[PDB]
Amino acid sequence: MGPGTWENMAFAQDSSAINNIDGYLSYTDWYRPYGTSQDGKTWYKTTAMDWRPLLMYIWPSKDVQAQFIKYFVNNGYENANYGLTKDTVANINKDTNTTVLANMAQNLRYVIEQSIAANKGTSKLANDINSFAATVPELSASSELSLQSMPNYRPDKSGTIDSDQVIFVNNNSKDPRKGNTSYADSNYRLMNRTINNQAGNNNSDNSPELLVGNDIDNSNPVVQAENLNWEYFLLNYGKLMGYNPDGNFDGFRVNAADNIDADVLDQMGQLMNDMYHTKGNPQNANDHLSYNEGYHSGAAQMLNEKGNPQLYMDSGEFYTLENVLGRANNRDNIGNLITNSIVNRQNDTTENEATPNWSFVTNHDQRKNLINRLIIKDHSNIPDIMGSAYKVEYANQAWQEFYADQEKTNKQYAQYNVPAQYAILLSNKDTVPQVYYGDLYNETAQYMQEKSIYYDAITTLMRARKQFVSGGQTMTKLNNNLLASVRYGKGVVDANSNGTDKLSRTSGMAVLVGNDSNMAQQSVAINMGRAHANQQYRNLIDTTENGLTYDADNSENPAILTTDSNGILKVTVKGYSNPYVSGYLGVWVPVISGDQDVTTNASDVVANKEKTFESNAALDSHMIYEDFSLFQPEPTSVENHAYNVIAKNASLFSDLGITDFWMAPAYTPFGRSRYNEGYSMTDRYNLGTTANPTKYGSGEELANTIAALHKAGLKVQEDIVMNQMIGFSGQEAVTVTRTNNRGMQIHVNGQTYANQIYFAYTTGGGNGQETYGGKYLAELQKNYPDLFTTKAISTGVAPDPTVRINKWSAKYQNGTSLQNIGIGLAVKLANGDYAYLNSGDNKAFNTLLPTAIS
Ligand SMILES: OC[C@H]1O[C@H](O[C@H]2[C@H](O)[C@@H](O)[C@@H](O[C@H]3[C@H](O)[C@@H](O)[C@@H](O[C@H]4[C@H](O)[C@@H](O)[C@@H](O[C@H]5[C@H](O)[C@@H](O)[C@@H](O)O[C@@H]5CO)O[C@@H]4CO)O[C@@H]3CO)O[C@@H]2CO)[C@H](O)[C@@H](O)[C@@H]1O
Ligand SMILES: OC[C@H]1O[C@H](O[C@H]2[C@H](O)[C@@H](O)[C@@H](O)O[C@@H]2CO)[C@H](O)[C@@H](O)[C@@H]1O
Ligand SMILES: OC[C@H]1O[C@H](O[C@H]2[C@H](O)[C@@H](O)[C@@H](O)O[C@@H]2CO)[C@H](O)[C@@H](O)[C@@H]1O
Ligand SMILES: [Ca+2]
Repeated sequence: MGPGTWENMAFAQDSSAINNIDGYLSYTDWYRPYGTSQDGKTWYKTTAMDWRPLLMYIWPSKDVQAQFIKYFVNNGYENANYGLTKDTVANINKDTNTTVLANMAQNLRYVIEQSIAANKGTSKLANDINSFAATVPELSASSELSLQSMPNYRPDKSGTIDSDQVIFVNNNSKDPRKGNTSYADSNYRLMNRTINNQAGNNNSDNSPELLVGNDIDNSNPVVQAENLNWEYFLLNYGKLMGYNPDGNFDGFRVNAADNIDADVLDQMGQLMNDMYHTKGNPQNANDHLSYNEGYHSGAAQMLNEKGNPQLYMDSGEFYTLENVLGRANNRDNIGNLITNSIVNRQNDTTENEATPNWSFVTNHDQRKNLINRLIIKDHSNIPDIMGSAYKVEYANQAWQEFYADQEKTNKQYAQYNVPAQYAILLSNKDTVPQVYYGDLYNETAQYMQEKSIYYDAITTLMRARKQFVSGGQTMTKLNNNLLASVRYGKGVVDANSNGTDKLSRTSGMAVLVGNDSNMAQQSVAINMGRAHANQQYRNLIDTTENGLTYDADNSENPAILTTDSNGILKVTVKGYSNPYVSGYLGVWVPVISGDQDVTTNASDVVANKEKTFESNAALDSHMIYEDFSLFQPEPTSVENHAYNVIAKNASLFSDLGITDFWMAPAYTPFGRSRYNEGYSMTDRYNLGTTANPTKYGSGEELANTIAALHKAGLKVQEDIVMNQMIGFSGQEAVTVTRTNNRGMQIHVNGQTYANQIYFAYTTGGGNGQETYGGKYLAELQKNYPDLFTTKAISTGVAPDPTVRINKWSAKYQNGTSLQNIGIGLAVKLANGDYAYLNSGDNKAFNTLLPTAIS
């Protein structure tokens, strides 16, 4: 034919002229037409480089077409000679006559082609299309139906929106109005097999499958085998990488243990036991300490019934500390410190009975909640402030406000009684306490450059723990608002015991904590125990009008007090209000010369063939340290890499009694993630390189750091992250439904969507996944065949090592949190049929394209 408008057709019906996502078309994609024109008269053939946005030629509706014309004419594509002025476009809409809309749009292309020629390229055009798309709900985030759009929405301080989710469902339809995404089908996706609902018959926890990101299908047997591969890798990291051969993790902090199929917890425990013979051998289990993150108390029962392959996280203790000591006002009673925990500590004088647990005063999430609460307070007219309207500037402002508030007596945001919270945590029996990096150091400065105001107090408590803390515990109210927590010492079971150990006499501790700042002055009597009669005690910490003292400087008590013939210590006490104490804090330890370590070796405790972790004096001797913050800044040099700073300070951590070092998730971070912290990762096996370090450093430094920590006598755990990945660069056509965090369909302001093709980012994993994914499975099966014959609870089938995951995609994913791309990107014809390009391996339908590009 002669030249004309038919040259709007695609240059060819394949991926060389039409961009596509598994054969589907996107309105925001581009194609190569056969030719183009600036006037309707002369037509030039496209070269292979002359591509054009589909939105110049097709639209999801009349309405959107009218908006496209309106928008472009009002943003630099006005031309009176082609019937396109601000007026004339002024009142066109979906009810404008169809042939005048087509004609306006054809003339607009001529005007756009003049702009392209005038600007020698498509760059301005490309930005004008993106700006336009953002104004159209179905081509942008708002059609995804965020809960943030509800009227009078109150942002959540967590900084994630739980019920902003989509599930990936099966779709092998031949109906072109439904489409087909069968390559993302799964016979698994068993969702919410969490905690006690592992078998699908006990949802008393109601713990959600979905949190944030691309949620991984930990019910898929192939994925379960890949987690074993990943654990094995991390447990042998250094020698598998040819880096420091002693640079191998000893255990795991299990991220989101409440939000993944519980099979993987069983499986991790099984692996650890096969490799290291942990079950029934306290020495081995405790050398490979592992502990599960979670905020659901039902996990205690779950872990006990399983013989405790990991520690339970005692979140109730954390909330009790904050509600009793940490609020400004409406503090719960002091006695709640005794009872409101997974362990009652009123008179705890037995071993191997309590739920093996870890406890904390702060972690990175709790600091985050506080900073976000501040951000939300400071910027209250933005309902999507925790979503896409979040700005790092608001966090910086919040941190400036936080550090200032932390130093005050009358704190508006930061916690009260941080030292007293630690004094309780670090003396408690039947727990592995966890100290937070950000309570020892100003967490937004370069790594370990600035000590926190609480550094002196917490470190004093930490060193004293190693020296003195052991034996039975008794907590008792001295008055309605004041309590004494007493440890009786190594081999001293209870208040009536004489002591069975050479260190019995010179160990034990009394911690006095009150939470009423107006408490009247009074004398109090503390029962140190019958092993501690006529004994000198040092005033380790006492309260003053302005703060704390470590040498009894201007406190109510002297540097030494002495118990009577019954072992009673008499002490003066009162209410104070200063930056360190709102109420009272006092700590007493026996006088010694000089050095003492009450650590109970695991060889000397009762072993139980049915248990892995047991709560006894040997487990109690451990202390965990969380080495990171979410607000930890990017390093400014190799010397400031957290891994190098840590390696340099290895002996310090040992001196403080830390036995188990919790390292940040070390994985390659998604660059555009909010915090660059490692939970939002693109590669599970790349822990950074010299040229491209993570926030924390390179893999080579990590291995050296782990070896340095090992040389100082510590064990090291990795934050392992089975729940999600975030930052895939590969889009996939996936069939989805709008759900809450348990994958149940919901409405949002009366609207919803189900079984829709959505172009989710799902595919990736980096060269790490390509190289290391499933690499160790043949050897795991050779040495430990039981891993791949033990039938999982949730599925009824063993993990499957015959498939290697070299690349992640939707078929291994339960779904994703809303990706902020839009639910209407997928091109549909007038009749509702999905457009489809049959070409290559995309054979679901015959080629069906919009008539505009025929
Ligand atoms: O747009 C393409 C992109 O879409 C998807 O990712 C985006 C998410 O949909 C979106 O929500 C947003 O994600 C943010 C998140 O909103 C924000 O809160 C922050 O997430 C942090 C948590 O704040 C932080 O607490 C931590 O959470 C852990 C927690 O430590 C742990 O103790 C326990 O609670 O489990 C949590 C999960 O392991 O880490 C997360 C992760 O960093 O930051 C997120 C990322 O900035 O933005 C996403 C990216 O654009 C898809 O998933 C992605 O593949 C696509 O590329
Ligand atoms: O005008 C923008 C952009 O167009 C072309 O990009 C094509 C690319 O050639 C295709 O392989 C595929 O990725 O689709 C793209 C459509 O945006 C040009 O090649 C490129 O130089 C130019 O900037
Ligand atoms: O945010 C940029 C970049 O910061 C960090 O890289 C540092 C690097 O560690 C230093 O040695 C030095 O070269 O400066 C770089 C930044 O200017 C992070 O390691 C990296 O993840 C991050 O992308
Ligand atoms: Ca999950």
